[PDB]
Amino acid sequence: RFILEISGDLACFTRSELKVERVSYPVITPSAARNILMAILWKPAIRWKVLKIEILKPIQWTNIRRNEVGTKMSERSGSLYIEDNRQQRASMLLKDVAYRIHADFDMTSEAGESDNYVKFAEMFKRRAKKGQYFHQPYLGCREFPCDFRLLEKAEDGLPLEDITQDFGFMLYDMDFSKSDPRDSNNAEPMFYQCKAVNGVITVPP
Amino acid sequence: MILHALTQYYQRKAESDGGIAQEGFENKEIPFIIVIDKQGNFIQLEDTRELKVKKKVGRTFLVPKGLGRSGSKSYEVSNLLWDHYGYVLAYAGEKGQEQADKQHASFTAKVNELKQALPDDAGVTAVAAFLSSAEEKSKVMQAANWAECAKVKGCNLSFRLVDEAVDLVCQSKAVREYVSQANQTQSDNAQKGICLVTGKAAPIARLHNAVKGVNAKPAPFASVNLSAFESYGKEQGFAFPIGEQAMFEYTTALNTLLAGENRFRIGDVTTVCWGAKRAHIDAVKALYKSLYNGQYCKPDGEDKFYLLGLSPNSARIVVRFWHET
Amino acid sequence: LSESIAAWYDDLQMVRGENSPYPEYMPLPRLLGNLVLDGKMENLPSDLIAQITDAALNNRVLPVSLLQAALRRNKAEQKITYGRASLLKAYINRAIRAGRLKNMKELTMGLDRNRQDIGYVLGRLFAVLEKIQAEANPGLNATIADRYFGSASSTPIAVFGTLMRLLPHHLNKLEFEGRAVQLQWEIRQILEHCQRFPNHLNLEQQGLFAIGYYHETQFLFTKDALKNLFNEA
Amino acid sequence: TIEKRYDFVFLFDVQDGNPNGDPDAGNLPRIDPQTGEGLVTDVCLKRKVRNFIQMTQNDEHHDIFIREKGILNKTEAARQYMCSRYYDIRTFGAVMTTGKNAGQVRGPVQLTFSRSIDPIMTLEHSITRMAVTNEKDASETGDNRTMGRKFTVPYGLYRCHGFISTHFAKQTGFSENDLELFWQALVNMFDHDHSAARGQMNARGLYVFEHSNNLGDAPADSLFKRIQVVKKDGVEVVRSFDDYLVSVDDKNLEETKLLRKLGG
Amino acid sequence: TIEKRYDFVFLFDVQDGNPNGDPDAGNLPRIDPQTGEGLVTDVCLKRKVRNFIQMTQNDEHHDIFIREKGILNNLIDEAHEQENVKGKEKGEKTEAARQYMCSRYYDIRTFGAVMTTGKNAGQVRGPVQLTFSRSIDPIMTLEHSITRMAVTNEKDASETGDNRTMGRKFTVPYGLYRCHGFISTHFAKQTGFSENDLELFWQALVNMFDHDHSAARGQMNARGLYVFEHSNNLGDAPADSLFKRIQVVKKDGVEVVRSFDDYLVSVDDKNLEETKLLRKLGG
Amino acid sequence: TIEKRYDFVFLFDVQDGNPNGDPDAGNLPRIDPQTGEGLVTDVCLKRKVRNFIQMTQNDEHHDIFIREKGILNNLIDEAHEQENVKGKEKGEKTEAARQYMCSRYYDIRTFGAVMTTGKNAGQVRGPVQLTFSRSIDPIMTLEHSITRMAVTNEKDASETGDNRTMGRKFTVPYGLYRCHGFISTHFAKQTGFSENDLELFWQALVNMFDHDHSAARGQMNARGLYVFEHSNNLGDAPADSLFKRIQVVKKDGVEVVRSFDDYLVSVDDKNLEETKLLRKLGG
Amino acid sequence: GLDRNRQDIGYVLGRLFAVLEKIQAEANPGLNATIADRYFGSASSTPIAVFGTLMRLLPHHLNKLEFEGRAVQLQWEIRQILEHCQRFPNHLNLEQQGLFAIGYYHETQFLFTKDALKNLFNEA
Repeated sequence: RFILEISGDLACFTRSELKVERVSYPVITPSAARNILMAILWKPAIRWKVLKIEILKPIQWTNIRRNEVGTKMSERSGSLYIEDNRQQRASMLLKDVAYRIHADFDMTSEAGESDNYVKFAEMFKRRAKKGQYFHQPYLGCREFPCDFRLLEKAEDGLPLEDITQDFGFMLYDMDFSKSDPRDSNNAEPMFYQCKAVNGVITVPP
Repeated sequence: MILHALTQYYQRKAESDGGIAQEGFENKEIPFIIVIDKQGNFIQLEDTRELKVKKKVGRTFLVPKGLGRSGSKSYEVSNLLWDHYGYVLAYAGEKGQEQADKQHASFTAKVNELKQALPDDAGVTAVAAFLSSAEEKSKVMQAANWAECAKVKGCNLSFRLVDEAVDLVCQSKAVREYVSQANQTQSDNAQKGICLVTGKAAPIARLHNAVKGVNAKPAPFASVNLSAFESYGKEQGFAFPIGEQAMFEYTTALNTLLAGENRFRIGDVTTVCWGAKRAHIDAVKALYKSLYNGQYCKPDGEDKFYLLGLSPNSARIVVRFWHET
Repeated sequence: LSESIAAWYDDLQMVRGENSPYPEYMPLPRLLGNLVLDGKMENLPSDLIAQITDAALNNRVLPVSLLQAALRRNKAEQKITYGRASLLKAYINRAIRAGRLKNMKELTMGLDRNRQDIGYVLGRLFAVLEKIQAEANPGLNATIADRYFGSASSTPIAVFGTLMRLLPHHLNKLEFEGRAVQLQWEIRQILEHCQRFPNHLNLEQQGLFAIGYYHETQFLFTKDALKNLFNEA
Repeated sequence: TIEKRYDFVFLFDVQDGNPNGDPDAGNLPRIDPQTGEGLVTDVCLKRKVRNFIQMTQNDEHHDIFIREKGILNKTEAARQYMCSRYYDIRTFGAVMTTGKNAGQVRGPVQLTFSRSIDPIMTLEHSITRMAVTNEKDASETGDNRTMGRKFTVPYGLYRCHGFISTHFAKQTGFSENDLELFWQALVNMFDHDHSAARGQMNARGLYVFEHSNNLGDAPADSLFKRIQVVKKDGVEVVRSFDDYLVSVDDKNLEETKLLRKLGG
Repeated sequence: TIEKRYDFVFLFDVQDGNPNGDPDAGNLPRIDPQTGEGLVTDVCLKRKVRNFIQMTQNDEHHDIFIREKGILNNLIDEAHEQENVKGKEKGEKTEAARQYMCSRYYDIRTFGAVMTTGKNAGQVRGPVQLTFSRSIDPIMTLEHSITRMAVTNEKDASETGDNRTMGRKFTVPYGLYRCHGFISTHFAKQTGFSENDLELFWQALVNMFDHDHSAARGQMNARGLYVFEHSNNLGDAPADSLFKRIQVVKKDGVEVVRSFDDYLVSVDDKNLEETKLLRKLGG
Repeated sequence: TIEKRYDFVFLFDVQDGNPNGDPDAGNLPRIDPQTGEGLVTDVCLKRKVRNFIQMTQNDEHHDIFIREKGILNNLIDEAHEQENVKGKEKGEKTEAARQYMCSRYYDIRTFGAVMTTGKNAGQVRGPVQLTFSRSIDPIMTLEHSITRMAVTNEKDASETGDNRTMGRKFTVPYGLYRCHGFISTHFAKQTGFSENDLELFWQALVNMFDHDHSAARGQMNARGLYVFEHSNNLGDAPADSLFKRIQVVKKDGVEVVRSFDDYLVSVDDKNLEETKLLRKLGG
Repeated sequence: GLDRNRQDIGYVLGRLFAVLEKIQAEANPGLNATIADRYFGSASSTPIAVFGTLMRLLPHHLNKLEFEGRAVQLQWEIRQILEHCQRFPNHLNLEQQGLFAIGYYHETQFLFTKDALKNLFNEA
């Protein structure tokens, strides 16, 4: 078990139902937390798994529209010209976000020789207490920072003290079972949370 | 919560009997309606317009949904018993012929195959013999109120037999079974999952239904119309793992709650406010009823839910309103 | 959710003077369309008119773009009628009740004869100036508002330093000394609550300016409340 | 190929124009609907970097791929060719139709949504045009007019964060020359690109911190809390740089980190 | 086609009138609602340059684009019947029309023109680009209203006594504005901004407030124009470091300003001799 | 039409009288509340020139725009009722009506007028553009008052026979106001300001107060009129390099001015004979 | 709301103009215009050209008064106000214009009060 105080400027957890309009999630997506944990420290033997999702700041939705292109880069066309395929998509942001997520790690099948638990635990602890990471984490989109800090129990306040409202179906994690390494085709299943008296809990498959 | 609550309140309103679709239907505005007899023969060109200060395209009727016609090949879609104004008479105002003849050919082939798949149904015989007689379509143009149909875009020409005057050609006790069977057979043999707002089976839905109510033309809501918005190369389909049933449900809900009493223009935008009922808020729905009468009180019945707000753009829809509290 | 609707509609009731063609509860479509340039087509349908619901009916705070567009439309039309003043009040009391503004108190449904603020007394001064000028000259093709509203809400010193030379002459142009002394007592009681004209009005003063302007305009356009207030001097 | 991590904060001020408009509501500058500070996106910074790279090169080994129409108009082998050719591939990663991880690469250069410190006031002056674009309703014999609106900012100071790691530069090919070109662009990307809407945008402080380790021996929170940009004492509202106050903290990063001031 | 980057600071002064009337507040000079300093739009300077060129040039290969008289669509459609009537394909006819306009129009080569409102005929980014001009001190708006002894049409104020229709024609006692402008190199390459157009733009910025006058703008003058030219198409120093080196300030014996004698200028031609060229055309 | 652009500075001394009273401030002369300097609108000078031309001309092809007796819509309809009624097409009929008004009406050829309220007829500009007058030294107005022995109506009277309505008459002790005016060339070619109109305007500028005298106008006189004429249509010299050559200031131990002897004026005519001509008409 | 110890030229100028207008209004009963309705155009712009003549004519207004104790109290308050003024500058700032207007209106509101000036003079 590890407590991560993920907090940055804004957030934009793009949902799976509305992919054209990057609407942000009310909290931190479990897939986003897994990607953050992989960007902080990951090896072809570890498997980051989220457990408890917590909230530390009230929701502040800001209407922001992003202007993108509608053509992918390839070896066929040399240039794309964004002025031709300009699309004014939506990307609602969440001003001032903070999450003290509780997540640990397990083991995979392609470990081999480096399959230690305490070694990876102390490595992640040192990386969180010193500032080492393979890539800067993202809060739904690679445009906001994540001032992660290894906490011991509780160090910040939460606004959701009592029962508020459930978020319904949330994107858990993409199915990586029936997929070769460096996958390119899978699904995105969702799941139900529980009671929101201080966040949401992620039920493992 | 964005699309899950839509299906939730759609299923809630479906069991309350309030004029809503039921597997393969949609409330679409039909301007001029061509009333005929039992075996063809153009009888009259009825019109049910005259609503508010703006003359709309008639009154809303429950007709089977379509697969969208936005694109270059708008004639290969082949709708059921209703489409555009040029899909029956094969005449266009600004588009000309050529493309209008193929649309009429596809329409008559579809109605012929529907009559062959479902014989002895009265309503299908009229629509099958009217498009193949090649003699009443010219008399339809030489009617009384035909000059007011080619002056506006998006005209819908529907059919209706006699001996009813209350039941449309697509509402008789014969085509509803085929419509319900088509949604449980054609839209259930694609993929296996995984769904989103339901979590069960529900195959992957392709080409979302066009939502009409905010743009001058019917445009889809959540549909990647290009290629730089897909996930891992889904090519319009697997990017949003939403089932066909839930897609139809939320599209029909958005189409119904954008023309009735829940439709109000905030400002260069057409949104809709409704509660969880178990709505009757009597504060936001009556935005432009009269002169804002005294209705806000404390009836110890403040419902929850949120306020969904859709807005037009350049090709798709943008969601701006998002607040649960 | 109905409590938010109630807390948004109860404060919407302005003073509303007599002979007003607008009701006490202006519809939201026209209220949000009064912020356009010229027609209901070109506006800001997101951070402005498409956010009043999320800001009021959901117990939230108003953005700063609201105040920006409000002052822009105030300096555009050079006047405030029943179509803009009902939106500036949703920033002061909605922020003081939660906690995001500063230290000043909220407002009221009537004309507050105290407060001891900056924008409110300045707006009331501008409104009584406009009313005195309107009572002086009958046919007015352009009032002092249409000339000084380019900086009445921004830099009050750049407009009130030149407006004090026209007010005594406008009062002398009147055909009645009783009404003149009544307006003098009223503007004296208005500007008594002030302290000094600042160099520039901050973001928490343009809304107060518009609110005070509309309140004083509708109060002096009632019937004979000015003489009744002057009788107890 | 670089071997050290670079964490930089870039302070840029727009003087008379729109730093970043809101596509949601017309074209008003991006501002926070809560604290009032400007929320300038990093896509404008990326566009400025691309334009500066196109200007200062105009040749091979430094192409833009995603260029502008109004400015100029097996797997590992193709990826290596795209990296060695286009500079945007080494900058913001590689994204083609084919590849390993679904043909996607993050990239070393990763900017941040610029957030202001003081609440600014967007000036929306609805100007009028003495002509007509098309055959609208106002294009009659009376007065061919098309009244619009101009959005400007009196003084908007924003701070953009950026992190460049050598782990991604080893695969994308971001060498020391590429880093020097990126710095030279960041110094004058707003000076080489101007318009009637963006106006005048200048630089203030390019505070860079180079770490000895390949992953970074210092968190980002302490690095952000070190450089403090606040207001003065008697200054009420912003107007120019003489009203702000920037305070650095070079007494704690003198152990292993190296400080660089390529702007002020 | 020029090969160097140019950064020009234009310090001018208006003695009377409105440098840029605001459509919102009638015709008031757009002062900053943050401290009271004026802000002149760049479109005003562009139109003044256009008027000066029309007064001086008005010939071939140097258009200006009309204003009120004459619809812009008449010229938009006319530009298509030149060297690309049909033998260019719609996929690239926009670039050909843009090049033709750059070779024909002068305002397009200096700034540009929007034609994508119906038929895409070009989209020049804009080499020479100017910003809004700020002031050092908060100008004090005078606001001098005016009246008329008669009425134009048949308004309600047209009685038997005297139809007094009033007007609002504001003025400024003294306003020292400091505009900034930038000319790159790639945009001049893609358009064709040669040295002749550069010298014409310099002469326009030197003299334009004296050739284009009216009743609302009053008296607008020009004081100085400090231009920094880079040694190539690079940037050896930021624009803020080079603009603040030549700074103006208020007088140390008075607060209000009424003429150029109430200001003090200061230059610094010491560290500017690296790889830059300093020129002064206005003063 | 003329082919040169003229820039004339006119310094006139108003002795005891109101030159241009403030409208919203009753009738006191417009002054600067930030320094105490005097101000005079250019529209007052335009009206004085119009009155002088009306007193001198009184002939055909030189309309002066009548007083209140006659709605301007009637004059607009009379100008339209000519050779451009219907068969002319409004597109160029507007310009034809503008040309007819410039050839007939003198106010439109000199300054200009608006003819787009009721019936449109184009938007002319005008070559002659005047600016607001400014006082060198801060004037100290007196603001006098008078009294009438009779009363207007019975409401403003007394209760028996003591008829008195007081009075007011704001006057100036002394004021040397300097104004600037510009005559272009492109607008002159569009209107029709030839040499005859130029000579008429010069006569008006050298004699404008001596003809248009009023009870509140006072003893206004003209002191100096210095005109700079350029040999070409381009910008030979900026306005600041030519207006500062006519330096006006106060004397030694003179706190308040009374006549022209206390105002030290110096014309710097040493470096301007390169391509510019100077003429002292009023001086 | 009146600051007696402002130590600013604008406030004392405003209070002086206010008490001058008050004496002018109290001099004659039935009047049509006061000194503020004629001299305000240059009262704050050129104070030396307005206040001088105002307080030079003020002896005649005091002679045309009715009560002597009221005139004594008015002169005492005028001197107490001018205590915070050392000279009359010919040029005034915009902030000084605003301070002048504020002080003038505050002094008018304070003087129009029934029981106030007498209570202030009681502690002299």
